[PDB]
Amino acid sequence: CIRLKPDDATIPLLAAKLCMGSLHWLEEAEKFAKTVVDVTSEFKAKGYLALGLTYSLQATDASLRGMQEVLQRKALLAFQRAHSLSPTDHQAAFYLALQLAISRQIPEALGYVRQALQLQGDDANSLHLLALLLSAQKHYHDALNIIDMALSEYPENFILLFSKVKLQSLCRGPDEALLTCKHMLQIWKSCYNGPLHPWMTLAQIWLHAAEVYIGIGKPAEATACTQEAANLFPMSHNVLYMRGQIAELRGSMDEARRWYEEALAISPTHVKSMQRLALILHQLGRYSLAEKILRDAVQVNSTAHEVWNGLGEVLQAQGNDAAATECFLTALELEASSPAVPFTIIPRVL
Amino acid sequence: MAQVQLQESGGGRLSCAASGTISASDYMGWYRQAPGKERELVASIDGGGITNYARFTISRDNAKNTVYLQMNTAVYYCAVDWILARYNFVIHYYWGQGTQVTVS
Amino acid sequence: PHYIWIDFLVQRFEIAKYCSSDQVEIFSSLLQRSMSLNIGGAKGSMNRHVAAIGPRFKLLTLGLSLLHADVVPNATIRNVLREKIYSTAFDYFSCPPKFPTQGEKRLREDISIMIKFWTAMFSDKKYLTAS
Amino acid sequence: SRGFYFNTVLSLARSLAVQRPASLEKVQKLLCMCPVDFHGIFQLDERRRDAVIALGIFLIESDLQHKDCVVPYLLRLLKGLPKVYWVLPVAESFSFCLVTLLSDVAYRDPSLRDEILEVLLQVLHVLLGMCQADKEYLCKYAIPCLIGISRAFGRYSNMEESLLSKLFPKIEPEYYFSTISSSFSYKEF
Repeated sequence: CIRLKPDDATIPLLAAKLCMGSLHWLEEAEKFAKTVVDVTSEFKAKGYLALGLTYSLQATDASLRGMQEVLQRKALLAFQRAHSLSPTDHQAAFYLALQLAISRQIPEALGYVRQALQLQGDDANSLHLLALLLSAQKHYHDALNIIDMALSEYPENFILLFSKVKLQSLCRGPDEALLTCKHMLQIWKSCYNGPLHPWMTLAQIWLHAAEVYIGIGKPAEATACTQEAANLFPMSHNVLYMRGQIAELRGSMDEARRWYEEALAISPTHVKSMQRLALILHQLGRYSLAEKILRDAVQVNSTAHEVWNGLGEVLQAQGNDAAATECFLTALELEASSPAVPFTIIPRVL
Repeated sequence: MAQVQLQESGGGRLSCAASGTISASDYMGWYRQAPGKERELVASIDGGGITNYARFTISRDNAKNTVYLQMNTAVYYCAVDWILARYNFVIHYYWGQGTQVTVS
Repeated sequence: PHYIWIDFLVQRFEIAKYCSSDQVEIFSSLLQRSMSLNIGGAKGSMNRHVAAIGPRFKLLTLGLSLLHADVVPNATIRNVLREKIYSTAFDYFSCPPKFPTQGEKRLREDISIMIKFWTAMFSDKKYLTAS
Repeated sequence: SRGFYFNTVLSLARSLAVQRPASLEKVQKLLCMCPVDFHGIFQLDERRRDAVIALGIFLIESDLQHKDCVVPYLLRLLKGLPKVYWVLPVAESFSFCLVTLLSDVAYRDPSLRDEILEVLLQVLHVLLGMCQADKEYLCKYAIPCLIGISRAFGRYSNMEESLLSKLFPKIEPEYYFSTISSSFSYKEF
């Protein structure tokens, strides 16, 4: 149809939306967005927004350092251009704030999301982003109240429940987390009686229960919960990681290494497993593989303070005291802007 | 980096001063707490000039980011609050320690 | 040069099979990060031209030899490695057949490598203990 | 189980203290981490107390380098103590730690004894005016502070490592924070 009559912009916009959807293609979306922007004023703003979203999605699935920053800058430029071309749409401001929050620039993103809330304050995603951003500023009660109000408005969501569980575990105690988890299980049972989504939700519920149990020092209950959860998916990386963690807590430091290796053999991009493996290997005595693992981790991602702290600690025993000091400083300055959960959990869909 | 601290004086022309920069959109309010009584919002003001009372005259200086109150027994509190109240919400972003005032 | 680098790697692996125990992990990671199970249209991480069959099957033979050396203690690494090996072996036959373009030389050793790889493949009856 | 922020700041202070001489910009950053005075009124939290404790232990290890910049701020800390507002109590433990640090640094360098003692007198005399003299605050905070500062008057240790260094190891100390009036145990100042 585009070939037949190159006059309208709705057709390429729909094509780009379909390309960006569950089919998970990126180049065609880029081509459609460029075609739209090549040709009133609303349509070009929508094309700029789509191009920025495509750039952000491409940046998320990168593999090295520089192009990540390049694509982030391109997405920020596209978002600010779209906002300039049209200042009367809350979606553009919300997406601009979400993109800006990735670069850890907190006050500017907070101002932009405040303006977006000013335009419209009934968006569940806006409230969730506000609570997540307040979490990074170390104000737990305010975020808890925000999540409570969001739950009151939408008493059947799922992501907000997970955020509430995590915040309660970090702030109030384990009993509230247990009550929330059992309420979530009751809600899931009531809502249902094909798609893999219910199974993954149940698995996540069981994993969160195992984690809240492992935080108090009762390995038997956590082991039982994770064994029950593993009946559905016996080859997931999460269950292997949890088994490695419970073995680590048990006191036997041989099977934990095997579990971590098995988990890493499935998902090479996992971060926590490799950090735990490096920490275990450090006290063993070997200082040759740990540095390589930490360098690979810092190459894959450069937004975690734990890996920087571990690298500094392991390098302290090597001799380069200045490098260890600067790594410690980097880890400390990075920890000041660490949210409770990653910002990427919020979906980015046109 | 710069932490925002609030200094209140005049208890015994009340003054409340902050060493940092506060946007005019944020609300600044006076609260009262007396022994045996609950927290009560007494006065509020924005950067636009509209003031809400439940007697006193208030002035805001943006150049120095200060508030003065002229009057004619409790702890008074100066707070920096956000409204965001399509449905009557309120949050206390900054809460001070207050100062005791006794009236015979 | 990729035809000589693999030979150097094979020599080093043969040297270090007995003495060391950490270089095996390096070789395993190197082999694992160079292959992918995406047999399809145009995504296999390796070229599919006829003039590039030597190094491909030489690397496959090296991987099979590493698997047969009985060094990895775990019973799950071998499964994934074998699955990737089979995938990258099947990926080559997804293109229309054609004919080689190189001269008379540089062709005999390709046939020798293919015969050796076939012989190694035929002697892979070590199953029934993958648990 | 101190936590992460406390543990990482202690590790950073330990790593920086062994580096002699220490670059002055890092010391300025550390002072920026520590709280500052505003109109003679102070507010404190967990992070600020952890930062000041880390600064103190680093100063103990640092061989008293850059004393003249950091120590007068400690004088200001101790003299402004009675009017500090807050969010076994935690006040007396912090006062105990600060007075122990003061005794250690006074033993390290005799040249600062008199003035230190002098300001001691000053704050000590101020305490008298509080006892014989607003009421809820006094009973809630000041008396525990008096107990804490009296609990560690001038006791020191003529040994290679400081008493506060023994208090915070590099992994008994918990026994001091659970008792009532416990304390520890040639120069003859």
